[PDB]
Amino acid sequence: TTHFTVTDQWGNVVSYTTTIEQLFGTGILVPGYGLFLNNELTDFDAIPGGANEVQPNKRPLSSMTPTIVFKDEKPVLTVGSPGGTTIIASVFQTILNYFEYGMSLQDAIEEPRIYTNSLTSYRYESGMPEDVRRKLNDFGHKFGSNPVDIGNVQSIFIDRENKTFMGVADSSRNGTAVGVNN
Amino acid sequence: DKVAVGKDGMVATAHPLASKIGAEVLKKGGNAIDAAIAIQYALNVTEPMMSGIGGGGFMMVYDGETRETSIINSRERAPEGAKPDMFLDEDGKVIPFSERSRHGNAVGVPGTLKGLEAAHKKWGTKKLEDLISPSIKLTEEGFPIDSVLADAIKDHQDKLSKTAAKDIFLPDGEPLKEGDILVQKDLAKTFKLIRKEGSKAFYDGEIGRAIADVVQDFGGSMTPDDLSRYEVTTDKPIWGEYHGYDIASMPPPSSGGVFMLQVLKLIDDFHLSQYDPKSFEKYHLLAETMHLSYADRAAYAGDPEFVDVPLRGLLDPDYIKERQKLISLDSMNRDVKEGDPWKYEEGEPNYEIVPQPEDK
Ligand SMILES: [Ca+2]
Ligand SMILES: [Ca+2]
Repeated sequence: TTHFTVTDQWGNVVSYTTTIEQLFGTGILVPGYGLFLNNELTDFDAIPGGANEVQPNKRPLSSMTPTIVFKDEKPVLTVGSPGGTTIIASVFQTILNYFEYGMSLQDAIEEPRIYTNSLTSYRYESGMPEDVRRKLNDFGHKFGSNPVDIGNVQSIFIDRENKTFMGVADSSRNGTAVGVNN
Repeated sequence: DKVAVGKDGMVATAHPLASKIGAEVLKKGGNAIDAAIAIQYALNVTEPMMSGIGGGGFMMVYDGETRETSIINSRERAPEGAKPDMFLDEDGKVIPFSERSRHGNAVGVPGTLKGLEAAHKKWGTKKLEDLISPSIKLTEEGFPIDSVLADAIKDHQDKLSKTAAKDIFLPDGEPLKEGDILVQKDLAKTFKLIRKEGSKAFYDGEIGRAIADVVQDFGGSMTPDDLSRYEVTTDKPIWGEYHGYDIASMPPPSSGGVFMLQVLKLIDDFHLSQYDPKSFEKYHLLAETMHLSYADRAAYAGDPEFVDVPLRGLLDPDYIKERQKLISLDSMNRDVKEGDPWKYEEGEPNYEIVPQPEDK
């Protein structure tokens, strides 16, 4: 996955998450055509019977979460991220940090994220303090000895009172924000 | 260039070269949909491990004219010959993730290309030729690779050595390093083919015939007729309210929008910012909340053309209340089962709840 976003002068807003699944998808390059083929169908459950079972012509469940936030029915913030099932964690934590904590957009994006889908799967980004990780673990959690980067949020703020767009690219990849004047 | 301001447009992407291409589109009078299409092409070339015309995506668009928000869904579909147990072996055991993720059975009919065209017909403003050509040049002439792509090539060198990628990415057997030129002759040709013929060449043409060919070589059942069957869909957002804001996000076949909204709904009443961002209480509460929503995700989420996702129940304020009883600073919750959102919505599920191994 990668996530990008674009705002224009006419007030159109784009928030676009797109992927080939694993890095390089399957790894299969189409001979003589240079393009990588997705392994998107392993987003299906491997064991059938459930909501996300494989079926012909079916779409494998995604976790992609391209989002636009609105105030008084006008768009004010685009959010999205890569990272598989962590994407939910990256987007809600950004939104939590921006709106519940009132951080600046960059602070909201750069704040260490956690992820845990189950009692047997935990991740955290560097910057969780050591003492707090220990106390979480003593309480029953399973945060490991090694931090990992989680997600890669690109986001645009639409500032109407200052008549301006602000874009931010997460430091987890070499993304950039580039603004345009007339 | 991590933060930027602008009066008349803004672009933010994971690659500096795709950001500039995108900016230039807007600078020459293009709209955001024109810029986005060109960006997807640029990223296909500069960040080729992460997305492109061999995959699929969800493109959310707020239309400045009509004030309507819509999603171009190019998510891939299983071929007509996919079977419910195709990732099980002779013995009925799950095939390990690193095998099944490299196999031809893993390849969905790609949609990205049809997504960009649908989006172009509806809002497009510059000719697709102008949008595609900067990526034709990046492919043809090449560019110096960033660290992330370099690390990506190195970390996946084994997968890449067993395919036709060997020559381009592992030249003379070694992974391209940071700063080394990556040239993609064959990718450039495909983009020229699309530039002259459009998506016919992909879904009803030679590019597609080649895709079906390589998929059978690797063991899957995708035919050319899978490729001509495929069309994108268009979705309305799933909407939610948080902290006085309306939020539009992605519905099924993503789990993303509903569970992001559900997490927000569950944590809202805890007024999380009374705790320091790096506090025990915040991390604990988020961890407990996630356990509940991800369990709900494993039980209830799939393609809504085939299965019923209890969207109404999953976000029902009384359901949120019920689940919030399991979220507390008193202890860690060990009862991390999916809840019962069907209680708060009309109907029953049409599927079992099947536990899956955490092998991905
Ligand atoms: Ca608050
Ligand atoms: Ca980070």
